[PDB]
Amino acid sequence: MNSVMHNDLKEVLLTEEDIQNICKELGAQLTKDYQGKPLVCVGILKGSAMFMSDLIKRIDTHLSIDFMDVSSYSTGEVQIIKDLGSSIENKDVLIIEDILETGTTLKSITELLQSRKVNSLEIVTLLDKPNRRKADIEAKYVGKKIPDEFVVGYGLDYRELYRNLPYIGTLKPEVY
Ligand SMILES: [Cl-]
Ligand SMILES: [Cl-]
Ligand SMILES: [Cl-]
Ligand code: NA
Repeated sequence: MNSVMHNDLKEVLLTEEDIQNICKELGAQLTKDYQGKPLVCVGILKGSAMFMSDLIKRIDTHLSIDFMDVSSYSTGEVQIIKDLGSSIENKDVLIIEDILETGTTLKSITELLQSRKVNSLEIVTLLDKPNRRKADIEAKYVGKKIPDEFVVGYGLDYRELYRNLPYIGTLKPEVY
């Protein structure tokens, strides 16, 4: 562990500027697609909150937000630790993820929300590791497909640390 935190990184994969550019570009597209619709943006705690927060700045249409907290009992079966606080019937739902990996938990969440009689349901993920997929799920909106290496920053943690970086990258191997 370095006193200076950026010194913990081996490589920066996405700078803050890169991430903000992705938010602007995805936000413009999402604005197009959801303008005038009853859009609810749903984040899955904890890490997705950083990306969501920046993404919704750039969605220039009315929307509400909500959050869920879920735990795997990956077996497809998911435990709801915090459910949505508001109804999604007749709403257009966008689940906002920091990273899509196996998809298993996310697939189960989409099945649940679909049962609530939404108008539509789509996923926007900042990062995608498609090689990791185990469930039959793909995001309509993807920021960047990345190598299957452990990354941290911008919501993504190691041992609960590093979610505060405004960029994303790989750690030196002496850190883990
Ligand atoms: Cl943020
Ligand atoms: Cl709404
Ligand atoms: Cl990772
Ligand atoms: Na933010």
